[PDB]
Amino acid sequence: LGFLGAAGSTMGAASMTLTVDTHWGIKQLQARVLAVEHYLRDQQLLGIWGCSGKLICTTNVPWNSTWSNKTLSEIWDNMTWLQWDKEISNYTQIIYGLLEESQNQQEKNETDNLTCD
Amino acid sequence: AAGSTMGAASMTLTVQARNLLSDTHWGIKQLQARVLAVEHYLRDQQLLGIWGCSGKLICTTNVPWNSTWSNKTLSEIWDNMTWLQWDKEISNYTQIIYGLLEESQNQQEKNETDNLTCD
Amino acid sequence: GSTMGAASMTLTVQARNLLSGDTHWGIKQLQARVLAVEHYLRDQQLLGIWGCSGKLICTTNVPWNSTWSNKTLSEIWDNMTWLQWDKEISNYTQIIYGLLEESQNQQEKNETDNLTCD
Amino acid sequence: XXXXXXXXXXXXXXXXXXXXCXXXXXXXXXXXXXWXXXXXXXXXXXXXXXXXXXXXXXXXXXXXXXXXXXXXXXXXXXXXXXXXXXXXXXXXXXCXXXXXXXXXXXXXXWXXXXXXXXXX
Amino acid sequence: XXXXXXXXXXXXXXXXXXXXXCXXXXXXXXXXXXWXXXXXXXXXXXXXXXXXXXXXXXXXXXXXXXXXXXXXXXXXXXXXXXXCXXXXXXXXXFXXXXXXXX
Amino acid sequence: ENLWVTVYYGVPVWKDAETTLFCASHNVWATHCCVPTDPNPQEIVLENVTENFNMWKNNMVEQMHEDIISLWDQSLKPCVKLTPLCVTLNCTNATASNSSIIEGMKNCSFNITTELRDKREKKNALFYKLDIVQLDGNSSQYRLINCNTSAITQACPKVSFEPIPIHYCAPAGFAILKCNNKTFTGTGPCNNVSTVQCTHGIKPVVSTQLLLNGSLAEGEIIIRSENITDNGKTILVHLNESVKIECTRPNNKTRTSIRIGPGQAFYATGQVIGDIREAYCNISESTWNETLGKVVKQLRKHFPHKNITFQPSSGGDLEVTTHSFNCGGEFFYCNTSGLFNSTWDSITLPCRIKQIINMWQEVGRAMYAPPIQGNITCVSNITGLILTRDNTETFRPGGGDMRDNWRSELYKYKVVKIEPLGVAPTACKRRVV
Amino acid sequence: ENLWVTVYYGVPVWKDAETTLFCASHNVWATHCCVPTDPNPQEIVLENVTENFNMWKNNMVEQMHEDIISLWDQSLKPCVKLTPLCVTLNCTNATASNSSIIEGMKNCSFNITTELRDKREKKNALFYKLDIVQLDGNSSQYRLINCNTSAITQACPKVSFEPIPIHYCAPAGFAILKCNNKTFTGTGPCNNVSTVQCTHGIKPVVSTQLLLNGSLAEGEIIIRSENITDNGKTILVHLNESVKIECTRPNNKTRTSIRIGPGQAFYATGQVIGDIREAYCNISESTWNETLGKVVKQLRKHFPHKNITFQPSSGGDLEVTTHSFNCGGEFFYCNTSGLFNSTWDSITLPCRIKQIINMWQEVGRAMYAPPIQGNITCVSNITGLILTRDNTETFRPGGGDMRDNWRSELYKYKVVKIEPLGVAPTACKRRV
Amino acid sequence: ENLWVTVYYGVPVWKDAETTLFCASHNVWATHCCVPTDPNPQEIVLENVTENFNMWKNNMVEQMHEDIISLWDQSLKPCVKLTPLCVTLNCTNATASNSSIIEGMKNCSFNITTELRDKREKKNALFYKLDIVQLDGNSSQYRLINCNTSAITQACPKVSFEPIPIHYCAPAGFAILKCNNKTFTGTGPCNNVSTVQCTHGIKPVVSTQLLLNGSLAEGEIIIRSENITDNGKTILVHLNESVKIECTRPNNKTRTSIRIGPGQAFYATGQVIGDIREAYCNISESTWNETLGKVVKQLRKHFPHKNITFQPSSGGDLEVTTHSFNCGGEFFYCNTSGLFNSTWDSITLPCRIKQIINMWQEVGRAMYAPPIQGNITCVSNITGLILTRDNTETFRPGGGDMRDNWRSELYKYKVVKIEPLGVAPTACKRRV
Ligand SMILES: *[C@@H]1O[C@H](CO)[C@@H](O[C@@H]2O[C@H](CO)[C@@H](O[C@@H]3O[C@H](CO)[C@@H](O)[C@H](O)[C@H]3NC(C)=O)[C@H](O)[C@H]2NC(C)=O)[C@H](O)[C@H]1NC(C)=O
Ligand SMILES: *[C@@H]1O[C@H](CO)[C@@H](O[C@@H]2O[C@H](CO)[C@@H](O[C@@H]3O[C@H](CO)[C@@H](O)[C@H](O)[C@H]3NC(C)=O)[C@H](O)[C@H]2NC(C)=O)[C@H](O)[C@H]1NC(C)=O
Ligand SMILES: *[C@@H]1O[C@H](CO)[C@@H](O)[C@H](O)[C@H]1NC(C)=O
Ligand SMILES: *[C@@H]1O[C@H](CO)[C@@H](O)[C@H](O)[C@H]1NC(C)=O
Ligand SMILES: *[C@@H]1O[C@H](CO)[C@@H](O)[C@H](O)[C@H]1NC(C)=O
Ligand SMILES: *[C@@H]1O[C@H](CO)[C@@H](O)[C@H](O)[C@H]1NC(C)=O
Ligand SMILES: *[C@@H]1O[C@H](CO)[C@@H](O)[C@H](O)[C@H]1NC(C)=O
Ligand SMILES: *[C@@H]1O[C@H](CO)[C@@H](O)[C@H](O)[C@H]1NC(C)=O
Repeated sequence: LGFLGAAGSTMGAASMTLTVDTHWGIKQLQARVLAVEHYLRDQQLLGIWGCSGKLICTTNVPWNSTWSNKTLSEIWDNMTWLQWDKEISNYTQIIYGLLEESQNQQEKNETDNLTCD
Repeated sequence: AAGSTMGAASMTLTVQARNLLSDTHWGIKQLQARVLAVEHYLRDQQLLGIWGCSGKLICTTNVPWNSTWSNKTLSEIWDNMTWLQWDKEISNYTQIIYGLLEESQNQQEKNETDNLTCD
Repeated sequence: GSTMGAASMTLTVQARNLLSGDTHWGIKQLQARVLAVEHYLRDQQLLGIWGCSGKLICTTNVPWNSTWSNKTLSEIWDNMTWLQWDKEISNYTQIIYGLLEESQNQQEKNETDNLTCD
Repeated sequence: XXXXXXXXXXXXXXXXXXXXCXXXXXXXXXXXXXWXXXXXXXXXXXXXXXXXXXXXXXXXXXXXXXXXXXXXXXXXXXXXXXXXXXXXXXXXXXCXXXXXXXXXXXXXXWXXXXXXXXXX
Repeated sequence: XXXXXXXXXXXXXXXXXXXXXCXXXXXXXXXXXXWXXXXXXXXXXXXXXXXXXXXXXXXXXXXXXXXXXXXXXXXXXXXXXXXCXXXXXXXXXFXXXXXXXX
Repeated sequence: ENLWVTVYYGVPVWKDAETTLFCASHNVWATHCCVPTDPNPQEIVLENVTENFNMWKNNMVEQMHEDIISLWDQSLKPCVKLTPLCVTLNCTNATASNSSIIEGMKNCSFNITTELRDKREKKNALFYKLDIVQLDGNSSQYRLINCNTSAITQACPKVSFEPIPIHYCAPAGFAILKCNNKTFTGTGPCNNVSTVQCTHGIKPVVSTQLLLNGSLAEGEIIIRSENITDNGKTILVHLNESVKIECTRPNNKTRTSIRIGPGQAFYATGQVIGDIREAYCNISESTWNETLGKVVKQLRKHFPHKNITFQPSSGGDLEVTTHSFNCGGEFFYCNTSGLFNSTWDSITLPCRIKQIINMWQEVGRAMYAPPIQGNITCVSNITGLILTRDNTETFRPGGGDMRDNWRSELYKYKVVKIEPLGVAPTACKRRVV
Repeated sequence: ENLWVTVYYGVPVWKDAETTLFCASHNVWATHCCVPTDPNPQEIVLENVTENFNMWKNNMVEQMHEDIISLWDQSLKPCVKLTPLCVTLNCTNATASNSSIIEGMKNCSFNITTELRDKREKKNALFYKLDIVQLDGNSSQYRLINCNTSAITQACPKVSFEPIPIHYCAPAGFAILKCNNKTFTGTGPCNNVSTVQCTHGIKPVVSTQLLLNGSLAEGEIIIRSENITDNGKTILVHLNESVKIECTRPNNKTRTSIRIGPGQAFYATGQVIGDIREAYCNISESTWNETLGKVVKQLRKHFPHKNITFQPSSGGDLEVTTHSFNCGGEFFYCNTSGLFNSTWDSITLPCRIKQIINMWQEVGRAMYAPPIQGNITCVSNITGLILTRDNTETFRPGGGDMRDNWRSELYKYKVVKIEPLGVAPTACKRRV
Repeated sequence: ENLWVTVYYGVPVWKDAETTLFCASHNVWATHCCVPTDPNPQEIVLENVTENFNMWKNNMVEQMHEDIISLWDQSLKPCVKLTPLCVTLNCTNATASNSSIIEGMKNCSFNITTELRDKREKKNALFYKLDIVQLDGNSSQYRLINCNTSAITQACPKVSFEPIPIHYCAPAGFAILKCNNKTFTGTGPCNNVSTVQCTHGIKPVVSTQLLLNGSLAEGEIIIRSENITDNGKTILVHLNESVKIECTRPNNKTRTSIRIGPGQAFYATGQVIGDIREAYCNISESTWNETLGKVVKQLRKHFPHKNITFQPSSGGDLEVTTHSFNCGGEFFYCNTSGLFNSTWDSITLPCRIKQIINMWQEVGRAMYAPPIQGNITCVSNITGLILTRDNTETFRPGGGDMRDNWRSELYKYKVVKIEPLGVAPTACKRRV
């Protein structure tokens, strides 16, 4: 499979493909700048969550049954990633906020004056 | 967060980071604003990289603190002072500390480079 | 280059200098600034895919091929300059980079297949 | 949407031979791949399968030792090397799309097929 | 079972024919039985998605071990082998034979 | 507990999005779309996906439209203005050997400023009737048709406006999805979708009533409309076979040159030597009848009544009443009433020629097409028709705003943003040492 | 103590800065400031933060100033030039509603080029005296006042300049601090500060003496100056109650036109039907006196000896001696001497009208305001006054170079740059 | 096993590159090159580094040329066009002092449109005959020569083009290598190379046959050519000692003012009084002869048969037959034949003045140089010569296409791109 080749696959199967002229001058600069901003925005966010460099991040935030009450045997085998994104389109920013809080709490705990590393 | 105290405000470091990223006359003014925001972001990230901190919010290092910079106990500055006040108390010095952080990391990189400890 | 092919102990100066230390004029200046950023990022992206994020030097799992030099370590280190070396192996740069990418992909396939949990 | 078996490699009984197949107009990866063959005057039956979406494989007991199966997904191609041809091995081997990228395999489509001699 | 295929159920006089007969433990085991057909000297085409699905030329059905494919009367175009097969623990069950005429 | 959050990056998810595509491929487009294309582009089949397309709401059409307009103006901007060429013109009947022959042209003379601002010279040139108007009464005093609304810029006779294939390419972070369903009608779900980075090469051909030099339909003739039963919508007919239209101007045009300023030369027609036919097009009659009959057969699937007829266009100017095209650099306005007059070896369409061209509906600008020396011939492929519709069902060779001309090629493409980051639950908690 | 440096990123601190701000919103303002606002703007209170604000050094004013001037030039640029009108005009007394009794207008005839370059036509228009300068003594020959310095541009009656609130927004990496002290005087620390991304929306209203349609003070009347003692300073009086003012021209004007080129046309004034008093403005009685009552009461806190005198502007160009404003596209110049004339149901001021406008502070970039057909009435709120000062004290309805009108609302806002890095000691050293 | 790939970042290597350099420091040069330079740039000397330089292919020269043409043109945009002056001129012999004795000057009358578009006036102007072409046979009527090809823009009265030192600076990621070999000939390996951020300050001086106000050679006189053997190439002679050249126009010029539009005027020459010589230059005789003899001694190293002669420029227009330069606001053209005439106390070089300048040989553009009032003297330093060679070798003066005038300063600089990544074999394999 190539780019987006796994789009019609189940979420589980798809986990294996994660590794895959003045006005003109203004338009070209806008395109270049946005490409950079999109790149940096994803990196900043993975950085904040404390897992930059990884395609799969294991975190310490519990999954809320509110976000989804489906089990793993349904989510990973009976859904695609597009469907999943729709299911949890709501609460995505909550999950992201919790991940940010968790990482910051972890880094703070690690520098504690009594029990550092 | 700016109204709190150091060490309490340390619990808000992420919200202060995520807000740093995003007619030819107007088009240039806006492109300049976007480019400048990117330059500043990258400058801070590169500098953290150089000091040996990299993609972390909080990093300890190998540079000691002394009275020259500020003769305070941890109990006085943490939780009894605002980051803004701290920035004023240790205004100046910043460029010295930054220089020391780089030198310390250069030595750390050199120690690993010289030891040649590998598979 | 500025000296022998010996590793230099000062690498951070070269790196920090990359980030910056009449309508058409304004466009040309933006193009220059944007390109400096793009060049900076392309080197960082390339290092990242080799598992070198955050490092100024990396030991890797790709063996050196004799067809890339036909020389031993003593014939290169402290014998040649960095410019001479760069010229000698200019036909293998893409090959080496491709192999480094593949090695890292195998390392990342591992770990993924063997994640450590609590 | 299209496939073709490579011409079969004719061989003497108990001799080695190898099959190959080309895929077209498909991802040739999401779907599983399969082989089946019809003996003279007989219906076809499965000989082997390859989990083309993966590196896994399976084989009919009849050819468990005699034939291989693999999916060269990178090349939009598949193969089935074989050895020790049964004298009664002159069957027309067809390529098939087993589908089931997510679930529920069936032979969705067949290639024209080719038979190797099993005598010479 | 080799689908317990009838040797020549699909073999019939012009304009009418019997459903092709099939029976297997594999068909009983899962609803994964399906029909395929081939002209003489030709690769098969799916005839049905399942014994009970996409039976567009003629109807088809299953009853645990039993299965059948209705004939499209006995159109000359219907004169193709009517093989039955079903998913198994590994590979699939296949009809030994399925003669046809129209 | 169980079910912990895990983050995945590189996830095959996308959302509808609008971005700026870049253009890649003496020619105006060759100069502008300087960016090369991928010599070996890939197409990725997305197995088991369905996507929703809508060609009538496809912003790629709008974006290409705006880029074409900007290029057109950029190209003409650094050229000679004909602003000083606007004086009363003293006009008489144009002639050809032995008589008062050129029924479509006038012999116009005028007093125009020369090298010095205190002197004028009397100059004369041939002009087309379609581009000139009378000032009053029944006098011989005339004005150029647009020198009351906007300035006319002379196109630089060195610039080529010949359409070349153009590929539109997505920027990083974006991809273009393409619909590969042979019977897709322009809207709704498509069950055979692939991903590409660049579109196929589309020639930015300008035309009105007939669509020229496009792609042919993979399947049978497809009738496409936003709402086919709505008389307010345009119907595009996409043919699966071309017609082949040959068209010419059987005359040798001879140029003169008038200096109208300090380095500004106005090109004008001096004399015309040739047959007394201004222009005409050759369409095979049998081909046309077969083609039209096939179109009707398909229209009858939406309008299953034996009451279909084709009539000539309703009144308007020669943007909507004629078949307009650029052939050899010349501007033709052809009468198609002989093609669209029916009820359900060749036919000649008489054609007229203009030099002052108000291309597009914005009257704020106008172009003067300099005369082209010698004679012009070309062959084009009719790949589709534009029809409008309104007891019986009357179709006419009506037309749109030239977005339709591009929609007919861009209909199978959609732009989406890639969103590689996302989350899901897993039975694994981060291990912190 | 055995302390070590710890590096922090995302530290909530800032430094003062000047940056490029962007706007959020046929109208020129809407066309340029095309960016939508936040439907639900946020505001964060920064408890225990003290910040020094200084409106007289606030560069947000300078950015607003430059963007407004730039927008006007861009808006007017793609329009009709009036260069062809710099011809001798034959000007005689214009007919009023009855006979030739209308003052301020002249009926001017002239020879102007038609769309065709080889023809001239005799055309005429009425003009205001304020836009016309005599060519010689004892003569009917006149020229437009601009032809002495520059060609001018007609404003196209396609584009509206009607002010709408403009929200100025900081870019990523920046924030706008806002002062929430109801009695803030413009130069001291604010002990109640909040952070916003965009300002509240300031209407770019232009005037010379009385500030119209602004926000009223939350508290009592505030007298703001950089230095109250210094006479060479603008004094801004920010009222806590508005004074209603109504302005009108009860005369139906005829808008007609002269073609000057290929799609180029000049809008001329034809016969006008109605009164001959021209324009005037109504300021309520025992409203103005009360308002001034309150203002003086506050001035007395700086000038305790009283003896406060209000005089008319001392002199200078019409643009600085009168109250100028844009009324529906028409430019009014109102006297005001009836207001600023006192030592310690309505009053009306006569107003004059001009069509050739020297905008901002520069002659040579002048605009021609086309006539507006029919009659006009404007209603507006007086929200502040601009005073200048000279054994008594004299105040004048003086004014500044536009900056002072904008530095009337942009006093509560400051732009700061976020500085995410810093260090502090902790008890833990880094370890391998 | 041994021999593993190691990745390095910050490796001190570079590649030749073509990039955009930036310029750093009422004057156009100063206005545009607003960016300040480092007062203390360093020269980082590269021990044992050899670099191949090539003056003749140096992209920095092209960049300097483009910046100059672009700036020059941009500076003339917001000023009066003299198009209205392209009318028939009625010319006679100009007078000064003792009547019609001024060779080269004409007294021309013409009908010019005045401030009002409906009026014409007869005006006089004093012109150089070099800028005027006779019309309609051998008659009294004349034309300004630019009107035949293009409109002429008047040089802006308030804009100075006086050369100031200009430094070219590398963008981040780039560096400039400088050749420090005192005898370097412009091409080939330089064995003493330092790296800098900016070039030295080079003035954008414009001249033809003689190069003025450059830096002198560190070593002995250097003859630089792309190919010394090839007669089709320019030979630059870089002197190690300067020659003083004093150029003067001992005449008191006065100007008039003819308004040609709403805020525009021509600034025609009015009258001339003084020593009617129309300019000349003073060059010391012994200095020149010794200087030239030293140049010949060096030419003899390429031309060992010792048979060398110098002849005057062979032909073409004044831009190639004379020495041209801009002295204050006037454009001088000097004969130079008094210098380049020999085989192997002062010399006065007659000069002429022009006002219509085909600057940079654009053709489609021209600039009008307003007269400068009063009397003028300029003293310049001759730092190099431009020669073209064609038994006896004949050398004639003659300039290039302007690029040659900047090669003489930029010859020692090269731009390279920094490339921090690379690999090398090591003994180590990566740990798990
Ligand atoms: C879904 O869309 C796909 C495109 O993304 C279609 O795939 C195309 O099918 C064509 C056959 O139907 C292929 O043509 C053949 O290509 C091979 C080489 O790949 C040549 O040797 C063959 O000669 C040629 N066939 C002919 C008649 O010449 C296309 O190459 C192939 N395109 C891609 C990208 O693979 C699917 O067919 C389409 N499916 C459905 C159901 O519509
Ligand atoms: C420091 O500045 C703060 C603003 O940045 C002031 O906080 C504001 O106080 C207002 C009351 O005086 C609040 O208004 C009320 O808001 C609620 C919803 O939050 C509405 O239901 C009420 O109807 C409304 N009250 C009225 C009379 O309309 C503002 O919402 C509140 N603003 C914010 C951002 O919280 C502080 O009061 C000020 N401190 C001092 C000492 O003045
Ligand atoms: C301000 O100080 C009070 C104590 O005086 C404290 O309770 C409050 O939390 C502080 N505000 C912030 C933002 O920390
Ligand atoms: C131009 O004038 C000439 C005069 O001989 C005449 O023969 C020619 O027909 C005229 N042409 C036009 C276009 O008026
Ligand atoms: C030229 O002037 C008007 C401008 O709108 C144009 O519509 C018209 O056709 C021309 N004049 C006439 C009335 O012929
Ligand atoms: C101006 O003069 C013209 C002359 O024809 C006359 O018709 C017009 O009514 C006059 N207008 C006024 C206001 O006097
Ligand atoms: C040009 O001729 C006029 C004639 O009136 C005379 O006054 C003027 O002085 C002359 N100027 C020159 C420079 O000869
Ligand atoms: C020439 O001009 C200068 C300008 O300073 C003036 O001082 C001098 O007197 C003038 N000479 C004559 C002869 O007028």
